[PDB]
Amino acid sequence: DNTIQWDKDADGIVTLTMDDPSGSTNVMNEAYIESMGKAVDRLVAEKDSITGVVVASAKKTFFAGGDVKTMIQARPEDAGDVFNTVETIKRQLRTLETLGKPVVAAINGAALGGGLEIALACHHRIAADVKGSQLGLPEVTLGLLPGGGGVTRTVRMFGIQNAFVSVLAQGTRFKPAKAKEIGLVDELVATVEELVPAAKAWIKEELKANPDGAGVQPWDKKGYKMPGGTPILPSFPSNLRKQLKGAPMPAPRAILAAAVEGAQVDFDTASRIESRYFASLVTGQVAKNMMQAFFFDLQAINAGGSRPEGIGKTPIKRIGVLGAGMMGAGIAYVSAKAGYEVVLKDVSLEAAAKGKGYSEKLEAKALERGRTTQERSDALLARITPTADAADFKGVDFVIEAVFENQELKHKVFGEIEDIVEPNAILGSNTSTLPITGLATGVKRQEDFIGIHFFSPVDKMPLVEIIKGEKTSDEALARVFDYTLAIGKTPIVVNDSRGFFTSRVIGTFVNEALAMLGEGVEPASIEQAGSQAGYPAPPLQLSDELNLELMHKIAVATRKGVEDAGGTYQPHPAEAVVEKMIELGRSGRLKGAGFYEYADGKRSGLWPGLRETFKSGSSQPPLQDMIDRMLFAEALETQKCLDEGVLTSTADANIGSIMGIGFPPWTGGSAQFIVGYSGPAGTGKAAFVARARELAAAYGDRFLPPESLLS
Ligand SMILES: NC(=O)c1ccc[n+]([C@@H]2O[C@H](COP(=O)([O-])OP(=O)(O)OC[C@H]3O[C@@H](n4cnc5c(N)ncnc54)[C@H](O)[C@@H]3O)[C@@H](O)[C@H]2O)c1
Repeated sequence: DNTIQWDKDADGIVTLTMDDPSGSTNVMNEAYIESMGKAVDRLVAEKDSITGVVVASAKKTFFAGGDVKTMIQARPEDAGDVFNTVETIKRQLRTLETLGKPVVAAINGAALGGGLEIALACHHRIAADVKGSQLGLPEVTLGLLPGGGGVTRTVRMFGIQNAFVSVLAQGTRFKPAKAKEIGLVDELVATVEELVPAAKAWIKEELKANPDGAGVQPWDKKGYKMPGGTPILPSFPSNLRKQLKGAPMPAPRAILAAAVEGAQVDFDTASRIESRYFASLVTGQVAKNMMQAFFFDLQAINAGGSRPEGIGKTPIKRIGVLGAGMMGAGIAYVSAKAGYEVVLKDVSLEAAAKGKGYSEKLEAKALERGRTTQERSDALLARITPTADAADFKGVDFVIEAVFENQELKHKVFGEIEDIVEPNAILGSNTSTLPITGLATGVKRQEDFIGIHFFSPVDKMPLVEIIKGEKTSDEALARVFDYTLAIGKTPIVVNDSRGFFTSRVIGTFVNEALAMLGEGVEPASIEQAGSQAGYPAPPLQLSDELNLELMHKIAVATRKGVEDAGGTYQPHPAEAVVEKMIELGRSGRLKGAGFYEYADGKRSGLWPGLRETFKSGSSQPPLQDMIDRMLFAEALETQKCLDEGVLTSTADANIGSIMGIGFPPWTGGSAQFIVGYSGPAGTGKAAFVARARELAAAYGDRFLPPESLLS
């Protein structure tokens, strides 16, 4: 069905209104391509009676972008048909661009991806200043690239350097004021009522001030020189050139390829180069992994996928944090970012006041960077009130414990506070591994007790792992689910079990690298395989952040938990490496020494005496084997959480692995890595199963795939 209504006044200015009936948002589906074709074909058939075009929308947004439902189904053999589709898109925008008549975009809200590309094919872009309006080309975050002329036009507008670093490489979303300054928007208006009138007025004015250049883009005139001069030069871009190697993620380098190759030719050939690289990424497996995680899975979580279905909102009044530390003091800051009053408690009043001081050091740094205002700085600190008296906790309807990880201590910390807080107060616990059901026995109201696991530093980490105990009510689960969306963080819901999900899966990752070291692998190759696999932090570097002595008793609870069941326990080969590192007095960053040497709180080089300790060099496995040993460990462990019921959806698994433990984004998550694996022996789950058995026959039975993956 049609998606664009045709409006023409007496002056001769046609108004194309993009009103897609099949949804609330205009999106580059097959229906739009049908409409824009017949709408651009009419502007050429009535060329003699039209003196200008206006492109508007009838939604709260302008245009949302490409049809991700169809792009994620694009098989590699569809590469040729995909090339023809985007060519048809750009041919319509190129004809509209060269009518010889002015064309103005009346941007009335969000204009993303395909939407900004439509507006870039215009000669003038008027945008409103409405709260929530965003503009940009964010398809790089999905492993794609601006294929509707976004790459070709932005390079012609700002040159290779500016267009790539600002808009294309990172897919930055802009507010209309920031979009006008960089050159993405030519004029601003107050409200949407005056968007269309200001467009026709600008057309009337341009038709007499620039009667020859009207409708002629700056890069179609005779003497055109691209800004920055026409053209592998990865030295001028910023220090974020780790994405330009294109090794795990091919999208950033492919964009730079289409840009640099498109600057040496004319506009029409530059466009076709853009189309060739677009069909290359779209039909790839990396783009499907990213389309799955950072579009489908994210929206499913922010739409309440894990949240219980029939619970309403319970507004929060006052919050209480039991224990101010690296997490407790950070918990107070993120909560005080919103209008939530925060009461902080610790052992002594100075220990509670010290926790607030750390929250003030972040605001002082933000003032030096001009992030917010001074009146907003004093108002934020006016919501944090540290104390050592429990009477201040009276009136708190949301408790977040963050004391020392001690079971009999947390039963005492709540025993002091459960009678003084509100009868409907949430008894939230922030524990790394202690079972929630074993912690709720210390409070009277077990139905309101719940686990709320943050990640340090709290101000930076966007994930909150909500752990549900056996007694936890679904209403308290929803009240925490809403609190997470209020602090700007993403929630996942986990059933109570030893290791939860985020610490259990990251354990198999750090235990795999420590295993190789005990087997006799060069410590440089372990960090190389980690970096090449796409982990933001190499595993030995991550093993010094998490304390080794903290990881010691993690291996003591598991051993005695299997022996209590009357069975023989099988130790992980990494356990011997930990005990060896503990014998040598190197326990991690906190102690000041670990796999890396540390000085003044910074990370120096790897420990020189490490190679002699583990006879490094005796084991030299293939680099892909090392890469796949760490990835398959997390993917198999994630699968066993879905079997045991620790997780209830792959979307939580995928988003949990990415935003929580640093799983490589190109995999799309630890669950997606099973259905999206690709090796020299195939793609998909069967190929994942075959590769798993290959690693198993060589290294150990821990790589054997569970039954749920077989048939
Ligand atoms: N530290 C992390 O990065 C991290 C990450 C994930 C989970 N966790 C877990 O969540 C919690 C986070 O604590 P942390 O590591 O940020 O803090 P920390 O261990 O550095 O300090 C804990 C604080 O609790 C205070 N405290 C002790 N007894 C108290 C009492 N009776 N009442 C009130 N306060 C008391 C201490 O004085 C101290 O300020 C711990 O349970 C931890 O195991 C920690």
